[PDB]
Amino acid sequence: SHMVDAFLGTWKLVDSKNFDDYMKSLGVGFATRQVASMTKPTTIIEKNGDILTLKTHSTFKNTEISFKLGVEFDETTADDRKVKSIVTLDGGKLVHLQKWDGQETTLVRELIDGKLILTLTHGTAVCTRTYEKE
Ligand SMILES: CCCCCCCCCCCCCC(=O)O
Ligand code: NI
Repeated sequence: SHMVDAFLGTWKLVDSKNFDDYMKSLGVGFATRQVASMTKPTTIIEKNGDILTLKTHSTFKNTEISFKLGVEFDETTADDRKVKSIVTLDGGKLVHLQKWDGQETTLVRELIDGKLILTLTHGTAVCTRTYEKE
């Protein structure tokens, strides 16, 4: 299909709200939170055959996940959590669910009014990061 085509490309952060709150919720220490809060990472979304790849590149930490929609995969997050993940795409919302230690967090990407909105949710901690395509 072509459902993912609109997401493919290079995206740069233009705005962020409550990232600190989301990070601390995850157990990320103060020193790391300051450094992470200063960065403007670039996420690169790409497709190869049936497999999607999502790279996050910054002057601080770099990560990369590869997955097929609806298929579980192992992931080591930037804050070093070893999680089991699953990514699905429904109604144009790319939903990434991470599960570890009996708890979970979601990372949701949607294209709205010319921006990519990434909503990060861990319990009542909800962060919104805004990206724009290059
Ligand atoms: C670049 C973030 C450095 C600090 C690592 C904190 C890890 C929090 C989970 C990953 C958050 C990534 C959000 C995003 O892609 O913009
Ligand atoms: Ni296409």
